[PDB]
Amino acid sequence: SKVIRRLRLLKPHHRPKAMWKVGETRIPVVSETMHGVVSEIVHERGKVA
Amino acid sequence: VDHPHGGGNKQHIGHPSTISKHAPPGQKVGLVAARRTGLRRGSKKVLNK
Amino acid sequence: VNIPDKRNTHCKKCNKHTEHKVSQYKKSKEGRNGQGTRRYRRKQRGYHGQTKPILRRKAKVTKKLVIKLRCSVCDAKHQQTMKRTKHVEFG
Amino acid sequence: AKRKNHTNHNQNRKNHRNGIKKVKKSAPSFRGLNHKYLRNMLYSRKYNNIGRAAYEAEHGPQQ
Amino acid sequence: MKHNNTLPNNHFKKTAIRFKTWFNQPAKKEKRIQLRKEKAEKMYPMPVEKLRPIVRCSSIRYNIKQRLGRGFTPEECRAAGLDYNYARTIGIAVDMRRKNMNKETFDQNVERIKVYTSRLTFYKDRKEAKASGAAQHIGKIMPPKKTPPVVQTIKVEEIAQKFP
RNA sequence: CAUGUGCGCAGCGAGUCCGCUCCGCGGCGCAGCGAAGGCCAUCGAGCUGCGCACAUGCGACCCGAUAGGCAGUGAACUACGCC
RNA sequence: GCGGCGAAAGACCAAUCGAACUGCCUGGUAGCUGGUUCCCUCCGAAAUGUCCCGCAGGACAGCGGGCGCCCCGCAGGUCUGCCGCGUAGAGCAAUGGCGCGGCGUCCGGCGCCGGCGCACCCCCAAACUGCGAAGCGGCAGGGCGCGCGCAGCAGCGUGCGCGCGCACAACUGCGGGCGCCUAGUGGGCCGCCGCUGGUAAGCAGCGCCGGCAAUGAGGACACAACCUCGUGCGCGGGCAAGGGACCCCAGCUGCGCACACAGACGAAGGGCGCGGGCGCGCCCGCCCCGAAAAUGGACGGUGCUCAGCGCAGCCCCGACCCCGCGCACGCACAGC
RNA sequence: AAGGUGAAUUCUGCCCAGUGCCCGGGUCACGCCGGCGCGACCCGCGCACGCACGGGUCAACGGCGGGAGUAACUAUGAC
RNA sequence: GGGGCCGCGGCCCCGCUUCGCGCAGCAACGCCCCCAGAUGGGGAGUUUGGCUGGGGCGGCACGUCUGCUAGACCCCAACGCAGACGUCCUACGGUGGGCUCAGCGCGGACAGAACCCGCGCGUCGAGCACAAGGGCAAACGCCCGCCUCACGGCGCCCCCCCGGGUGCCGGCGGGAAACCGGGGCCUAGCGAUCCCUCGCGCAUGCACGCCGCGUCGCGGGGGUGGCUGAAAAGUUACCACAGGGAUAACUGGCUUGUGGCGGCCAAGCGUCCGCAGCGACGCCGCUUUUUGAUUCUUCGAUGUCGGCUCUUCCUAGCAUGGCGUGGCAGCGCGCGCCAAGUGUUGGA
Ligand SMILES: [Mg+2]
Ligand SMILES: [Mg+2]
Ligand SMILES: [Mg+2]
Ligand SMILES: [Mg+2]
Ligand SMILES: [Mg+2]
Ligand SMILES: [Mg+2]
Ligand SMILES: [Mg+2]
Ligand SMILES: [Mg+2]
Ligand SMILES: [Mg+2]
Ligand SMILES: [Mg+2]
Ligand SMILES: [Mg+2]
Ligand SMILES: [Mg+2]
Ligand SMILES: [Mg+2]
Ligand SMILES: [Mg+2]
Ligand SMILES: [Mg+2]
Ligand SMILES: [Mg+2]
Ligand SMILES: [Mg+2]
Ligand SMILES: [Mg+2]
Ligand SMILES: [Mg+2]
Ligand SMILES: [Mg+2]
Ligand SMILES: [Mg+2]
Ligand SMILES: [Mg+2]
Ligand SMILES: [Mg+2]
Ligand SMILES: [Mg+2]
Ligand SMILES: [Mg+2]
Ligand SMILES: [Mg+2]
Ligand SMILES: [Mg+2]
Ligand SMILES: [Mg+2]
Ligand SMILES: [Mg+2]
Ligand SMILES: [Mg+2]
Ligand SMILES: [Mg+2]
Ligand SMILES: [Mg+2]
Ligand SMILES: [Mg+2]
Ligand SMILES: [Mg+2]
Ligand SMILES: [Mg+2]
Ligand SMILES: [Mg+2]
Ligand SMILES: [Mg+2]
Ligand SMILES: [Mg+2]
Ligand SMILES: [Mg+2]
Ligand SMILES: [Mg+2]
Ligand SMILES: [Mg+2]
Ligand SMILES: [Mg+2]
Ligand SMILES: [Mg+2]
Ligand SMILES: [Mg+2]
Ligand SMILES: [Zn+2]
Repeated sequence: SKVIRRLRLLKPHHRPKAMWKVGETRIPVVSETMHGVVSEIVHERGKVA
Repeated sequence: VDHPHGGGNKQHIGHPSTISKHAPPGQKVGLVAARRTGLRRGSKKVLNK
Repeated sequence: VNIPDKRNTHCKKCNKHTEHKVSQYKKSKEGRNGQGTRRYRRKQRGYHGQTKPILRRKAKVTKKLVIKLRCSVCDAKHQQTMKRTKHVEFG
Repeated sequence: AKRKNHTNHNQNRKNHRNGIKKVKKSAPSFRGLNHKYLRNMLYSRKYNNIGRAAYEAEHGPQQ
Repeated sequence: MKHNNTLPNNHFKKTAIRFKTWFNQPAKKEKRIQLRKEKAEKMYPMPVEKLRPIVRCSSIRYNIKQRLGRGFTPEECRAAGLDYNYARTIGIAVDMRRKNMNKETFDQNVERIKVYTSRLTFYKDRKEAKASGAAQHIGKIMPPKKTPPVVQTIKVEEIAQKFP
């Protein structure tokens, strides 16, 4: 039989595009305490958060 | 040809949809390592053990 | 059937009529290193599947009875084919 | 498919085209003879014109 | 198959079976003769063949006969009085792997070298060689003569003496 | 075409066969039997070629599948996704 | 591309999709279908047996042809003789059924009724037989007689060697035996007689013989099989089957019978219809009723009422048959 | 991410035997080890996943029975 | 799961980092590699018999045996008839001796329909494992004694085998012996090559010895019942191809069971009264408008129901024309005859 759609969606051309991602959201690795200002609260495509 | 559930003359599964976790990919369709099935009706404590 | 344990019959080695102790012949297990056991074993190794037939339509519920005859004089061994039976006792 | 099972039609006509040939004549054979009789007949043929007592006087014990 | 016949052993089941035809066979023969003539003209005084030993054939089917061997052993060349490296410079073939097995094959080949070197005339260089006017030997040097075996005879009164 | 068998023809015949090659003690035959150890005749015309018929392998009297495989090419129609 | 893609239809993926297209393997394999190319001459089948994942196929055997060799007597036959069979018929005598009476120092019930017994009898039998055909089958019709040797067999013979002597065996026909190689065939069908299943069948399945297949020609109106009868190319004769009003070759003489758009599909049952016969009833011929299908129409047609149904006498026509002749071809060649 | 059902409303009963899934604690392969041997060997033992056994689970696959009597006529059968 | 994957420490456990890794972590495990189990229609190949009044389902004249079919040698077909076999038996085998069975009769305490015994008769009606047939009475049955011929080696025949028959040389048993016995009274009760296994071999290790580490020969056995012997589940209405009128699903043809129609007989019904009209029980036909049966034609295709439309034909006559009959007063109705000209509707 043909390949089921579950295996067929595992191929990497079905993943979401990288251009929708605003950036990697990592906690900064800091030696000393870092003081930041929240500059903007933005929306990412797909992400409700 | 499309699916393990892909059936005939009446829309039914036909075999247990709880599949093993050691199943081949292409067989892992439906409830893939189901400890139980059916409506829960209970606390987390009564169902997990 | 019921067979006696003892039977005076002709001994090929004695060339006499001597008493023979009677028991049933049962087939031994197949040895490890017969030429057909070896040839089948070398054929089975690898990715070859089942290279020989396995009979699946059996029909016979009996085997032919074979008696071992052991000479009390010679300690000679010889055999006799009797009829097919389901059951046999000695004595 | 279902067809004819058997006939003997044209078999007698076939069997008489080259005729019913007889048993073909041969040399007389010792096949089927009594063994004690055949053994003794050959002993009589072996010592045919010379007797056995004269034969074993020549060739020693013939057995 | 139908009738009484020997069972067929015809092996043309493979479609990869080739056929080697022999249409070059008369042409290769004239090429082979021409190269042999040109070899003889390249080595004008020197014989076209090496001197090869007489060896006995191997198995029990064939040890009744002798054939022409590959080369002489170095111990045969030494007993004949030659260094085997010198023996190759004159037209003698040398076999390093044949074993000196017995005195009869040894002494026959030692004599075979001695007869050969006695039959040689040397020349100074190539120009002296080509102008010699010496007829060169064509064919195998001292081949073993094939003969029907002569039947030896003894007297009948001597039969019990020789073979009791 | 190869290899057989049968028949016919041909040469020689206890021998026979030029055509691998620069020169077959290579094959078969002159005698078989047995798994073998062993036995060995009371004994027998073959060898080679040519031709036909026939058997078999080969595309195999000619033409014919649906299939199977190996290696490739296409998303200009159309399906979906993205820009 | 055993991949895609699919709001899912196995949809779509270049007019191609339940696995695209191109090239190759590849002239894939086919027990299946189709086709398979000159002439004459000589001969000429099988559709059966056994086995086979065998049933649309094979192999072996049988049958055909070709090639041989060998002189051994040969036969789809009759006669004579001896054995074999268990069918048709016949039989209830045993086995197994069928049925009533009759009989009774039998039993039961109330002289009767019922059982049982016996004897007669009845209807019977593919899986019954005290009998048993027609019909078939086997075998024999040639070597014998005497004598001598041999044997380990035997116990007083039997075989086998050898010699001498005798000798050609019912009828009729006639050359025969054996070997080698190879084809085709292995769906058969029909008739006769004998059957099996089936309500039956242009059904199905057998036996024997003959046919068709592969057999023309004549006659059947036409018509694989029926009848005659075989068949080179002609000529002459004579015929067969079948016919002899006209189609259409060939008919006349006499004796009957029948009237129904009959002859020209038919049953049980009928007919003061006619003709004969026997004792009003039967019998025999012909006729009538029973007797109704769908295109208009079929004794073959025309037609026929002596062209129908019967008979007798003489005759005639009619095949490639038979005979004779001639030629061709084949043969082992005064011929066939 | 994998499935089923297919808005709502009203509901979604019973069944874990079978099969499946899940969970938990006798049998089994090679190697190892051991015996034996001059060696090949041969002979044995130990064992995991699994099976087995025990348990869970049906909005997992699915499944969801008979026979008798019995009331103020009968009929029906609450029983 | 085991092994390989070259690290240190300490008590399989715990640290460690310097290997490795998806790398601030994990950590000498594991990745990885090598063997070995387990699972595995996710996938790959392939298979899924035949006979057959089409095929399927069913059943096996698919191997063997008996009686019949079978038509008087033998042979002889059908999804023909009636059955059977695949086992069973140390006796139910071998043999010797004796005996006579089934059944009937008449006697005999308890004792009865049926206990046991006796006498008389008793052609086989009994028994002989079983299916059937054949066979058999001082036996081929029953009983008892002694036995194990239910044996080895060579043959031969009937002959695919299976099975059986018959010899020879040994070895025996029973019997005084002749004799009999090579399993079962006879006819069924069984199985190739290769492989395995056992017994036996005056076999063998192709450079030579040795080691059962093997190989052979001979004879058994382990088995193919689809029984001359593949190792094998389905589905396809998405289907493909080669074909088949060798073969089904229409028509046609043969047949006519069934369907339809018509006769004959006359028990009986009909107030009386067989026949005004019916008509049982039976019997004889016809038809091809039903359905079967069959498989002859067609499968390189004859478009498969019904209707609509439109034409024609048959008569076994519904109406219309003429009649005969009545259990016909009239009216009507029944029955029958001749005649196929003209008709035979609209609707749920
Ligand atoms: Mg699937
Ligand atoms: Mg489904
Ligand atoms: Mg649904
Ligand atoms: Mg499944
Ligand atoms: Mg492996
Ligand atoms: Mg060829
Ligand atoms: Mg092709
Ligand atoms: Mg394939
Ligand atoms: Mg590809
Ligand atoms: Mg579909
Ligand atoms: Mg398209
Ligand atoms: Mg071709
Ligand atoms: Mg002819
Ligand atoms: Mg046939
Ligand atoms: Mg055909
Ligand atoms: Mg043949
Ligand atoms: Mg009879
Ligand atoms: Mg009779
Ligand atoms: Mg027919
Ligand atoms: Mg004719
Ligand atoms: Mg004709
Ligand atoms: Mg004609
Ligand atoms: Mg005339
Ligand atoms: Mg005229
Ligand atoms: Mg003529
Ligand atoms: Mg829906
Ligand atoms: Mg469960
Ligand atoms: Mg469980
Ligand atoms: Mg799988
Ligand atoms: Mg598959
Ligand atoms: Mg079939
Ligand atoms: Mg008979
Ligand atoms: Mg018995
Ligand atoms: Mg007995
Ligand atoms: Mg009896
Ligand atoms: Mg028997
Ligand atoms: Mg016997
Ligand atoms: Mg078969
Ligand atoms: Mg078979
Ligand atoms: Mg469907
Ligand atoms: Mg047909
Ligand atoms: Mg009818
Ligand atoms: Mg058409
Ligand atoms: Mg048409
Ligand atoms: Zn002994």
